[PDB]
Amino acid sequence: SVIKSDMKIKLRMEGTVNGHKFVIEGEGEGKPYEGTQTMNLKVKEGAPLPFAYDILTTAFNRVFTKYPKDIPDYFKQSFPEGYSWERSMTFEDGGICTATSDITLEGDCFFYEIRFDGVNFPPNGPVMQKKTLKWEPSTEKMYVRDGVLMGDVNMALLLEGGGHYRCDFKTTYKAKKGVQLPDYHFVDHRIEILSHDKDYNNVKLYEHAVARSSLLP
Amino acid sequence: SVIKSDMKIKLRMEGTVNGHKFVIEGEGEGKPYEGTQTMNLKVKEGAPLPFAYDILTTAFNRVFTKYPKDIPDYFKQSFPEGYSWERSMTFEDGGICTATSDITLEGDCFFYEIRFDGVNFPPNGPVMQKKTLKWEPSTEKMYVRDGVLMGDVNMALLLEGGGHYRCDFKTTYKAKKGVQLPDYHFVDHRIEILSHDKDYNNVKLYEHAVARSSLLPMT
Amino acid sequence: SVIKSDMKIKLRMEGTVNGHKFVIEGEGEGKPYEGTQTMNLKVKEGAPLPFAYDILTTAFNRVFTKYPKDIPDYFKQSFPEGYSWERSMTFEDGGICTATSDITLEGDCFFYEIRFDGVNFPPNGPVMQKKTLKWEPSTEKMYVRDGVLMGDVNMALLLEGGGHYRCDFKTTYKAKKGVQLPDYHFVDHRIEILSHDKDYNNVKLYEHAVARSSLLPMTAA
Amino acid sequence: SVIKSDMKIKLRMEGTVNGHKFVIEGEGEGKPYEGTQTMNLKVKEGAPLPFAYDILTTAFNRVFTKYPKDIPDYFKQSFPEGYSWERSMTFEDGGICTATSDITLEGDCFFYEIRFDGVNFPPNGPVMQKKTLKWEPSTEKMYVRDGVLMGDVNMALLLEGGGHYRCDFKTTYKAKKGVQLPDYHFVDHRIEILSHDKDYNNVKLYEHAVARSSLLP
Ligand SMILES: [Mg+2]
Repeated sequence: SVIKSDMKIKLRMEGTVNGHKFVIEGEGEGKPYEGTQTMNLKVKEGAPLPFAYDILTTAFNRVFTKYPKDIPDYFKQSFPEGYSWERSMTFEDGGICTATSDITLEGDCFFYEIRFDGVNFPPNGPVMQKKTLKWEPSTEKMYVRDGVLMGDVNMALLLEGGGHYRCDFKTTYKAKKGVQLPDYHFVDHRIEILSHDKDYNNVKLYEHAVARSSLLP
Repeated sequence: SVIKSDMKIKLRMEGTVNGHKFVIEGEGEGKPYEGTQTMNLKVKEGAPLPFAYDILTTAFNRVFTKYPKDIPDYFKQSFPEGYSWERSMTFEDGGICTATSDITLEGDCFFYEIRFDGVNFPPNGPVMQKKTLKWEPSTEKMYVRDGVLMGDVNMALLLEGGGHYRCDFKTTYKAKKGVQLPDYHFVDHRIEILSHDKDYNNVKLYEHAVARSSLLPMT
Repeated sequence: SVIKSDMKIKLRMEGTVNGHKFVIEGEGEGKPYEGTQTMNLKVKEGAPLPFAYDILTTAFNRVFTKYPKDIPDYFKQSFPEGYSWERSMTFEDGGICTATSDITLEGDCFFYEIRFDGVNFPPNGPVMQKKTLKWEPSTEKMYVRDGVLMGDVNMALLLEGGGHYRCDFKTTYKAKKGVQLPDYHFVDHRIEILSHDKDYNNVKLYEHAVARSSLLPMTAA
Repeated sequence: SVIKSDMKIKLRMEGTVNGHKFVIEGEGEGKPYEGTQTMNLKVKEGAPLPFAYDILTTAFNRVFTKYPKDIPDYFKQSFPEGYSWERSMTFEDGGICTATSDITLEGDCFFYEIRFDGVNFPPNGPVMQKKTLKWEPSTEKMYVRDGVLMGDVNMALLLEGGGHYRCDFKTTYKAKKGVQLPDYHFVDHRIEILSHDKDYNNVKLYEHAVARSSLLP
């Protein structure tokens, strides 16, 4: 395969949140077969970001997912050609984000071209007031729909004041060639900001993801 | 505990779907600490049901969930007084159900009084055309909200033609006495109709549920 | 037809809101061709109701709508056989209600058999804390879907401290015989509680409703 | 007033739908106090557009709304400084769009900078299969929320062969400076494509919009 034990990542995101423009670039590396990865992200335009950086992090590649032998791996099979994805993020207080990403591979390095746009966040809500601490770990439900792979996941941001703030993700993952389609299955995730500086101009970001069937008979 | 290794279940559900009235009664048993249970369900009014039986099954008790010792068990803690739950089920084609249940305990038997109402199902959709095969297994996200326990789950019905039909559950679980609240956690489920007669006047239904933290290591 | 200029109403609602059971019976009258009606409602069980009465009022009959002659009147055409409706009410804070009504006619009097169930209202929200003042007037968008009539309306409750609390209605209206179906149109409403007693055991309720096309002219050459 | 009886319009939209990039430029004119306007739109990049042009048209300025004297006009009051808006468009089959516009005034001419992104449209649905005929006329519900103006509208596209395809709009309108805020009210609209060429590289577009209270005593 062109997917090796260790692979590098480069990316650029451009976007808006509540009309505020920004650009972020990143570089990282990961272990596609272990489902782990780390990257460093740098704000290039739009500092200081006026919103919770956490809304961005899941937009910064299901290639980095440990897939068991008995579940077809839609993402790794898609290379060398690659894949794109499209996502809606519906927050419980009316905020809506769309995001798209085009994922290509050159040599040992993936490149992501990412667009992110967020609208209708309440001005005193947790996103515009930067009151989030982290996403909780999650379980994404993966199923085929109209020839492509869909993923839906109930996400939750733990808040400073205590309690959680909910967001529902719907993602369409689109391979650029024929791949073996998996049956309905699950991808468990844990994403974390490992470190960051004031105003999140520099962020180190980590994700662990593992695919599985039900644990139950 | 008043909750023993083996417990019985008695229930009654009254409801409507697409304006069609029905009553179902049930009796069963399970193992609260294993997270398993089986029951037999009988349609008493409204036979033959004109909609997919699968929309009802998850309304027919989180007491039947294996909880590890390091996650507080909101449900078992609530007894003998017990608890109620409230649920919305939002289907991707505009169909919406509400369901409520009040769960009490007398001796070795739980009793559920269930209400179920479904509206705005498309006439040619998989519910009214009875084109569902089963629910997929699931993972429900449990979290405290305004002093009680909430659960959200992305559910999917596998269809006869292949492909899936999606529904989003939001449930509030309300203990009738103060209990130790758990941190954010997960409940994995598998619900299965084991057997049924031609028009689902008789149904044997099984659920296995286990609570957990993330399977992924911390850091 | 069997729809007269003055007609009577009787009803019974049974329901729950956040698990609290109640029963309400009503009697009233209205003018089907004017789109106006008034009724008196009495709590029979569940008093004092622990939630905002306003969430129930739109459940307490589109026969009471003034329809111009050039828009087919789905509702009046459905009698004598009648019709039923099904509704979801999705509030912006996660509260959700379902409501169903079977509407029959005997002599000069309609009877409505109504079910109403509301779940997941936040305990400190405006519904459970009774902080609503009224519904704003509205415009419902009416369109045929799969052989029956659907109505979607963006509704808003005016709140005590100022500001609004939003709810989206989707209603399916189902005639019990074949009727002439209308093109896409609008129904304007204003529903108001005219009077009530302390705990809303006795409520007098009014609705005015008028159907129309767009007020804006069609494009021409 | 800097808002005159006749005013001009110039705009640029950049965006994506289903991952497909495009750029459209427009010029027009209208009558702010009468609530009418017409414009000509040209596809600059991304031709031929692979999706229903109708999804774009409501993104191409509530300044063009007839306002009665007894309802504060949030939009005309915002000039000369101007205003922005943010919108989510939630279609009944899972397609979701975000759009944002920044609206400025130079001389007799309004300038819009528009971004539009649409995701998760089903490949055989009416948007990707171009089965839409027009938007129906509508009534938008306008209300203050957290100090800015919100508009929610139930929209419907008339489809080929009959029937409708529904979309729910939520828009936040944000004046750059403080303006007198209006009570709950309504804006009626009718938007129409007057003419277009093969693949909609050139489109002439019209809207009429009038604000009002309820017609019922
Ligand atoms: Mg407000």
